[PDB]
Amino acid sequence: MRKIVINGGLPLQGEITISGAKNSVVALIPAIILADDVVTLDCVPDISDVASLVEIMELMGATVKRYDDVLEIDPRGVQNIPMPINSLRASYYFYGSLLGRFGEATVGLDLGPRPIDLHLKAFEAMGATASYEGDNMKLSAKDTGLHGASIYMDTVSVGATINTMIAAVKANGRTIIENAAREPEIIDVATLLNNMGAHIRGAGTNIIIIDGVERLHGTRHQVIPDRIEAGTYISLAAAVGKGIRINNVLYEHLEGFIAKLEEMGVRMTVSEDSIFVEEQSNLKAINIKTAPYPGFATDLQQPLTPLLLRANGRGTIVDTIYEKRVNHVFELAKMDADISTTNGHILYTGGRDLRGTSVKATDLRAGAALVIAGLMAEGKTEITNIEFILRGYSDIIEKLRNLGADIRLVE
Repeated sequence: MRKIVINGGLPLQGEITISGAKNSVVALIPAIILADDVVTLDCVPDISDVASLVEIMELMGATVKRYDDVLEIDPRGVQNIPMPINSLRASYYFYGSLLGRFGEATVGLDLGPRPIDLHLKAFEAMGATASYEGDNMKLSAKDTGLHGASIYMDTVSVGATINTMIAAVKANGRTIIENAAREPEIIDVATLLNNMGAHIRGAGTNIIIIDGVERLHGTRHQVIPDRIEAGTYISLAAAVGKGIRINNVLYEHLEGFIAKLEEMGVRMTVSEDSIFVEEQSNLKAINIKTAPYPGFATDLQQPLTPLLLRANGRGTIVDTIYEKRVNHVFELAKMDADISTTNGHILYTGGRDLRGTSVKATDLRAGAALVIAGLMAEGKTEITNIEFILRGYSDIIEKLRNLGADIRLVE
């Protein structure tokens, strides 16, 4: 019933403020199950993933108070019951918090490796074995209970690093996560937990040490800015802006992204709190290869692509994290972009005017790509399945209209 309508081809200008990180908050909320008292989060983004997580927490017995950018979560009433969600990668983080709190998790269920296998392997090493007792999966910790272990992650995994860390904070003994993911959201989750009384050291590095504690208390914690939202608006400002200030940005979390934009010839003025993106010219094509942080983020390759389509020359995008993250390509092609995918690889030639038409968001960051492309494109663009965008971009319509975009929510 809902679509986004954009009349593009018009320069944008002004300023936009970045909200708290989707990819921190979706771990922060379930981690709060571990606490003995209320935990309050500030700079909570108004995104659908947060609303869904709030609903689950309430159904599990938490009470949640919400206003402005704040969530007050009281997990004391949380019950040890099967989880009744699953469409969200973040649902996994309940495994770690429920294991940590109750010593067991009864949880909702392709033919090869699945990302979750990494989490379960870590849990198994901490004494929590799995089971398929009938339609559902059961994790249960053994003997004196959940315990520490030295865990080498066969491949780098943000989800498994975070889930292992959450599980470890109330485990018996020390957990050492080797080949840990370094994403700054992992630091944020560790920071929350430490201020709740955990003992986590090395977050942000390849080795994380956790010494299990008896109990966690409450705290009030500001979610780090969303570096992906920030990168999205920087890409947008470069593609169609004539001078836009992006506020609440931490450039230290965008080193790999900023490097590639500078390679293209993007001119921006970087401060400790904000970035001013100039009106751009003479951009040149680059090649993108995603990699674990601090490498170039897989979550940013799609939002960056329409800016690549502005540049002069040809390039390729290779996503080493999610090889088949290419579903924006078929949709961008409908807008007359010179873009294709074989594999695996995404090939583009920039410099062509895009033309608005009806396109469908296929996922969160592909949706963002179509929004930026819609703003660049001549004529009118209509985006359907906008629910994907609303998962991760807070106040997007309002933020963009404030930059002078002709964008509208229709139903």
